[PDB]
Amino acid sequence: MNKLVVLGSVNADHVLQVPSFPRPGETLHGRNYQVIPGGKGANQAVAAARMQADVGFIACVGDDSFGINIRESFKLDGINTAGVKLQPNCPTGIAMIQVSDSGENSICISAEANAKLTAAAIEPDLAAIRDARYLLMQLETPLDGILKAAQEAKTAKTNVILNPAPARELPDELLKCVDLITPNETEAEVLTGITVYDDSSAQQAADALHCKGIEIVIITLGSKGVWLSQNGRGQRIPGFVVKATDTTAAGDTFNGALVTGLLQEMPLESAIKFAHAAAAISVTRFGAQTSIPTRAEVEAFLAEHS
Amino acid sequence: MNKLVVLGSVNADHVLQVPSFPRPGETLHGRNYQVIPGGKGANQAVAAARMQADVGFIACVGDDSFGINIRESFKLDGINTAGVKLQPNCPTGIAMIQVSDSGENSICISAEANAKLTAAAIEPDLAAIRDARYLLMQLETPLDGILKAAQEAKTAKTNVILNPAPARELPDELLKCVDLITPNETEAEVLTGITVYDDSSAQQAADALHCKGIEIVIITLGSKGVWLSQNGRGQRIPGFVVKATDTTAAGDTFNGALVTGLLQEMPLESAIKFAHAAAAISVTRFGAQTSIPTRAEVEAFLAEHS
Ligand SMILES: Nc1ncnc2c1ncn2[C@@H]1O[C@H](COP(=O)(O)OP(=O)(O)O)[C@@H](O)[C@H]1O
Ligand SMILES: Nc1ncnc2c1ncn2[C@@H]1O[C@H](COP(=O)(O)OP(=O)(O)O)[C@@H](O)[C@H]1O
Ligand SMILES: Nc1ncnc2c1ncn2[C@@H]1O[C@H](COP(=O)(O)OP(=O)(O)O)[C@@H](O)[C@H]1O
Ligand SMILES: OC[C@H]1O[C@H](O)[C@H](O)[C@@H]1O
Ligand SMILES: [Cs+]
Ligand SMILES: [Cs+]
Repeated sequence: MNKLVVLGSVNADHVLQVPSFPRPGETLHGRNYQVIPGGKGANQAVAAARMQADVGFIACVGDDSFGINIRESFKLDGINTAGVKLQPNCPTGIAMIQVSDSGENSICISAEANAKLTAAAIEPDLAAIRDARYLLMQLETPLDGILKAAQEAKTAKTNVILNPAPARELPDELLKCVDLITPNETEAEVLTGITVYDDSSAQQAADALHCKGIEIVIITLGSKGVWLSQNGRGQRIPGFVVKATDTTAAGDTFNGALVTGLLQEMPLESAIKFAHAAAAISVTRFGAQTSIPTRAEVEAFLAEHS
Repeated sequence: MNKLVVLGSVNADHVLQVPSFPRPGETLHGRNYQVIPGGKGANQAVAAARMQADVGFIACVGDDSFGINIRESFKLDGINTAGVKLQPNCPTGIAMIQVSDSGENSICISAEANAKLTAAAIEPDLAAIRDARYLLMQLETPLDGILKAAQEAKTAKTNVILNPAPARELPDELLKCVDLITPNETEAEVLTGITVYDDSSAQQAADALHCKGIEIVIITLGSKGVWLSQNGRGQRIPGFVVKATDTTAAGDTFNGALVTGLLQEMPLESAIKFAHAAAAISVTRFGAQTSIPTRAEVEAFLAEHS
């Protein structure tokens, strides 16, 4: 029984660099086309697995070549893929990601196989959720699946970490089941209404989540580190200073590394700093999973930062 | 030896249906992810083939499963794929395509294997070009290769029809060997500077190209049909009005049909009218080659319309 169970999405990132932002009409010449394994659930389970967590993964992929292959690849990564279903006659979820040389990114996502991860779909996964010490989830799969998983986890005294990404609002009923939540600045706002300008707001944002029943709130702040509140007692834990070139799986990495630290009986504060280190590395590399570091790369990183 | 030689591109079309077109800093949600036989070169060769032209295709495909597979498919449409090269360790040209409800599309292409259709690369194809009476090309393959073809055509009584798509500027050495050019409105603008907004501007653009050596100009105007000019004598030839499902390959289908009609001794005006019918049927259907009509379909449509 995996001590960590990650539930979440799988995309194929079709990345293309384009000179201008895409507009309808004339065929625009792109370049450096790649298909990168992505998806917030996949990226986080890959994060944890690469941080050597005892991790199983609940997800829905397609029966295209990509879905068939990425499942095998997860195995190679050390992820228990028992909970990874292949959806008949569905492509795998895809992100059509056009990186514009003029900075501004064009993103077109289609759920595809991901829309299939329903509360009923995860039924055989429930037991793995009960036996886990931690359940990690995001929001790139249907809500009923996410909610069903958290509920199962509360009664089993499994700890529930929710990375509320991508940004979307959530019912009290799910928040109440979440032991630890890790929104970024955008997502805390969406979830609370409270926009996070500084410590005061971050703490109000946090307290709003504490009142939704979430003991621990971690608001990731981009380069500003993290705002950690545990039972009202808040504090900013800063991250590392790196030349950021792509932050695509940054948040995915942080959550994977964070939960792996806690499973190693790290104090929360230390687990967090550890996760900072992993995510920092990732923000320095291109693409989703292509940027997610190993435990070795992290220890190496931490050593080099003294 | 084929009477018509089409030289141009092959792409896998990665196609998403979108509610609308994406705003710069925002995540579009798409659907019906599909990978579709495409590329202007293939589209027009497929179009001429289906119009029962005697057509050989000069193109480059990759050695991925897609390129191997599509080249075979070309045979099934009666295309002589002798000149269709398989390029090792290169994926096939791709297009990332979003099609909205309106039938509008944004297309981003990645050349990939198409970048291998060089002048040197088409050396074995020069005989087919000389022995043809018609050479039809577009612009998704290297310019040096397009140029070379146009030149070998003129030495051996071979009419050149250039379809200057996607929009880019062309050297005069190319244009003066073009017997008949078929820009859309964006391309006409890019080629002459003269935006085409009406009858007069349509003629300004056209005579610009006549002073580039091109005897016959055809400016396509979407649903407004085309503008036809034979040495300073322009006129608008209306297309047929259809509801647009997807307009990906309307112009490709038009070019394919047009050249075939001409080839089969339809007077210039009849060939255009013929081509209009093919293209109008095509904009009613989804995806690139998936939408290209049969000859019987076009006759039927022509018998209906009339
Ligand atoms: N706007 C987006 N840009 C890039 N990837 C996205 C986006 N939205 C969802 N994804 C999916 O989730 C993963 C990236 O995480 P994300 O949180 O979007 O990064 P960011 O820090 O830019 O918000 C990718 O693998 C991709 O498949
Ligand atoms: N520019 C950066 N420099 C260093 N670390 C970063 C940077 N951006 C993100 N991080 C790290 O990535 C983690 C993810 O947080 P955040 O960037 O808010 O998520 P997301 O990028 O998904 O919005 C942060 O807690 C931090 O550890
Ligand atoms: N909405 C439409 N209805 C009918 N025919 C069309 C339509 N759009 C394009 N065509 C046909 O395709 C040819 C060129 O169209 P094009 O300029 O490429 O339009 P678009 O770029 O919007 O597809 C014309 O011959 C015309 O017959
Ligand atoms: O003309 C439409 C075609 O142009 C682009 O090259 C795409 O592949 C698409 O299929
Ligand atoms: Cs990254
Ligand atoms: Cs079409």
